[PDB]
Amino acid sequence: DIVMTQSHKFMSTSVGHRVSITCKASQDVGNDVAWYQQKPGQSPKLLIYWASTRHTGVPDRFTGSGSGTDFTLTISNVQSEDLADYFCQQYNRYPYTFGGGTKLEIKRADAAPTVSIFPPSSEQLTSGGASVVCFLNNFYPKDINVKWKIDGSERQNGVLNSWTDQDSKDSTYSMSSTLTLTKDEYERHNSYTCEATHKTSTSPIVKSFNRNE
Amino acid sequence: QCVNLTTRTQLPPAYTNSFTRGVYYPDKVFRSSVLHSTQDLFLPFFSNVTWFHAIHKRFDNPVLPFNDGVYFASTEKSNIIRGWIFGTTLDSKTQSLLIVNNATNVVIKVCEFQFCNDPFLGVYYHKNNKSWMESEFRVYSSANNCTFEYVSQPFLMDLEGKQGNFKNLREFVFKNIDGYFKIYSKHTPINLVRDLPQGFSALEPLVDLPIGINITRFQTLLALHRSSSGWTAGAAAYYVGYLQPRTFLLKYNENGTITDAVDCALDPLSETKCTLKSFTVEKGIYQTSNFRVQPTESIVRFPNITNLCPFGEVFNATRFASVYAWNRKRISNCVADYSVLYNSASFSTFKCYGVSPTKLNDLCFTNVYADSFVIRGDEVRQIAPGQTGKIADYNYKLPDDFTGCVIAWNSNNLDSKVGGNYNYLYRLFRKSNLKPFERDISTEIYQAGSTPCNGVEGFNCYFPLQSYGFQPTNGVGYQPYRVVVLSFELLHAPATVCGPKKSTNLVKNKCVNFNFNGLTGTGVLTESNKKFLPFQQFGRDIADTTDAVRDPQTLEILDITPCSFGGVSVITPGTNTSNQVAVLYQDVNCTEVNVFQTRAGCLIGAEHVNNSYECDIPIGAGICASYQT
Amino acid sequence: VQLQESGPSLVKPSQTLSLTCSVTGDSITNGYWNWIRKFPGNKLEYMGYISYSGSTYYSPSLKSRISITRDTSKNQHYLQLNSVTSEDTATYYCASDYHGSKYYFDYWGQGTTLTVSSAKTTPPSVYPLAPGSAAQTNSMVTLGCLVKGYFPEPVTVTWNSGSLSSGVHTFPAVLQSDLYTLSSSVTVPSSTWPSETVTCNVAHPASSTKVDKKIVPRDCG
Repeated sequence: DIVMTQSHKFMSTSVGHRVSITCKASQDVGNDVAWYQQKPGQSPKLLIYWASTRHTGVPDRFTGSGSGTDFTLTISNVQSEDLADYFCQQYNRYPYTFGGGTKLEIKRADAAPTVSIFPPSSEQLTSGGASVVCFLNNFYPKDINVKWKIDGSERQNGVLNSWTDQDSKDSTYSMSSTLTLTKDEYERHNSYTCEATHKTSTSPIVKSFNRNE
Repeated sequence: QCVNLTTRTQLPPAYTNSFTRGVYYPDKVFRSSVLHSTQDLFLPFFSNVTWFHAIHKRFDNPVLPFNDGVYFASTEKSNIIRGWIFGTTLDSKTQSLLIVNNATNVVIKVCEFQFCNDPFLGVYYHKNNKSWMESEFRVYSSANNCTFEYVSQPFLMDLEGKQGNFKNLREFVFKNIDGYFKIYSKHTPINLVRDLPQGFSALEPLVDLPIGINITRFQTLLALHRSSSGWTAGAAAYYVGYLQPRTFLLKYNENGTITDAVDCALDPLSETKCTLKSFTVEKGIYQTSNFRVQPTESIVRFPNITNLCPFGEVFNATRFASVYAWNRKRISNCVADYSVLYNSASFSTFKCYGVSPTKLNDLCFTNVYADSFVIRGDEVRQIAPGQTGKIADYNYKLPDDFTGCVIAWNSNNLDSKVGGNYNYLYRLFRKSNLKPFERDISTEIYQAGSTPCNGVEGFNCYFPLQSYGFQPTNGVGYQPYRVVVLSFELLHAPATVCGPKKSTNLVKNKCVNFNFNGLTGTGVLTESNKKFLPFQQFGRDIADTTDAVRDPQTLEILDITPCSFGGVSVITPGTNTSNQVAVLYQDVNCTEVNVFQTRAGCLIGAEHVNNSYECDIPIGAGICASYQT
Repeated sequence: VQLQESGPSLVKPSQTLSLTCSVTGDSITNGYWNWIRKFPGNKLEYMGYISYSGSTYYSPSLKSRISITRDTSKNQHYLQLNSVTSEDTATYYCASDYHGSKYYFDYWGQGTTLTVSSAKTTPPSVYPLAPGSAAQTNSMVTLGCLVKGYFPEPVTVTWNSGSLSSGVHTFPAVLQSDLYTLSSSVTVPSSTWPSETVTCNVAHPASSTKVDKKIVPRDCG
């Protein structure tokens, strides 16, 4: 097998700038250097084959060169549709040995997120269950902190965080936060809220409701 | 801790010069009326030392390095400068030295102190009954793993801000050699306004701290007096120098106090004093040092771009053999240049195993063999170390320490015929496994079951040398690949061909280090007028001195000219008469170095006068120097 | 040319995998067929291949465990894995490799999740999440639909039987000790609530359970 060792596991770039991914393979592959194009939520696709010819339907803004081991993929004029995980591998013979992985991040302008928190329905209170879900969509960046403030007190029990990949339509993020609690832990409190501190403002976006309706 | 003072005025770190600062006592040996030299970390004269401030308009706390040695000169009039911070990276990751002064004792503790972003001192409650008592202690945060603790004698220091000029001088010498810390101190009353005096002083040691830690960065602690970012400082100054391993002269009196120091690398006037080891130098010309031109470029020439191995004919041939009866080609007496094979852009299957390809060019192997054969496209992975199949166990077994390469390309229009090509054969079955790099051309009929074959076919008796199957309308991977296996082996034999000669372009007409195939050394490659032989390599003088070289494949005869060398003679006047000296090197000219050329060398620092006077200072070749008004 | 995976999502150990990745966009005339699993954490590993002519060749690491066949009649391919275990839980991808006009083409599928476990199945409890009328006023509103208490992974949660795609954010589950927890949000205008009701459709392929729960603003007028 061929070990395709990479330098970094994640890189970031902006719209209109130039990025470069350095993948120093430990074994010689020659001019047969292949690259991938993996949209988030879909399967990877072939982007660059044989290091000198582009795929059908790919613009000429993707170049590449190298000599022996120092292989660097030069990406110029990064657009919003260039969100892909570029992988370095070899297509000499079977099996197709693949590399570690590099996730590309696309930078853009700020956007207003959407924070919404829901009360449990009447069907959960009939059986004896409860579920309070906090939402945080179309936000930037991913290095944020979602904390639960039940009646002004911070609670870490039953907090579930699930981060997803970057969306390929508007280059935003999307996640959620579910609070696991029973019916006895629901009737002892009235106000539920959740905040998310971002870099767009010093004050986080608040969202509260009232269970008494 | 994390809150910095907002009373900081931006100022670039300007530099200044000193006259005779940075001279101390190197040892505890009492001498009288002698002039001896020593070699230690000293501050050279006329050096670029820093120019900082310790006032309330500009309050800056810079961080200077420590591994090169520093000199700490500070003026004080109102007890603003208190201590300092020593450490590796100014953090609590390791042990650090902290010497502070809270006007009661000298606290010297070696712990893992948590240094802040800007530690400082401050006096609070200046409304009523102040008495200059410190209350805020923001030097360190915590203390853990202490190895040393020292408490000095108790005293009382007046922290009242005095007005007027400077009154005290506290110059320190900080150095660290192999962990053994050394501290020098000196205190004397002065009268200054802004800068350091142009005088001379000596320093004496106080304590010895054999800690054993390395210090790379340091910061000077300053105190402030406010009548958490509105603190105002007083009025002080401190300079930071850079020590160098130089050699000074120590003029000892009858009491052992150094009165003046002489540098041996500042000016040619003082370089004559280090030779005679005295301060009073009479009128004359003496030798000081030796002149030498250092080389700046290494010279490595090539023999030719020819004599290469035929990689375009061996690795691109047409007629090959089978996988069991392949032809082994011998590679010897060439240049194995792999630059035309890595970027050839004509091989669809090019891979190497074992190690990095950059290590194969810098390491020479003994046995370089080529195993070329034509196989199908279904078992190409079996040509690898640690594989099983019909090739690695029946046709061609490879060892585990295989560092060779696999070279193949598309041959769908060359080795494919309509109906099946039956020119090459391959072994199918065998009774046991093979050896690494073993050829098997036997035609023994394999016996699968218990029925004997007796050389012919029959029940469980199949022919082992079956035929290949090629088709131009087959798959794109099942095309016949002309795989050429390159064998590498490192043994006790001398290496022959792995591309030994790797060099580049060369320069000439400079003081460089030549390195040819038959002669190396140091010399200037100048033009020659001799006549060389086409089979020679270089030439020598009578008494075993290389003075001639020859290019391998270029009609160019060059000599080995020595560079500008010789002693350094400096014409110096008396110590009570004048101070103007001249620079005179031996056996040089005025081109390779008040400029005049003599037979002994170039005289720089003397104006040529056509009037002939009396010879007072001899130079050479009928030229002398005098001192005229 | 885009492939599509199909089949079950829960196979017991010491059994035979039975999957089907169909081919849509190109007929089976020339090319190959690959199958590469994806470990969680961006890790890939080759398994095997089979040509369209009838030649089979497997990996030397997994000799008798990889068994991939072909079918040129219905333009589909079968994916079988012998001697399954708990370490074979990965994201399966089907790919093809064919040449044309002296170019290299490599197309892939969409993605499927297969989990090998010997534990019993758990029926999901799909509960709706209706927002309250006494909440904070905002120009944009969201709808929620949480599934709690199902086992094992994976599931198929969508909105309006896959016909709704405006602002649909499908989120994966969170690994608890025994169970899982789903979450989904659909960006809708404020004029639709509470006039329009959107029904989430969550499918459980590990136990063949499909529960449809309509988000009704109880009580209505």
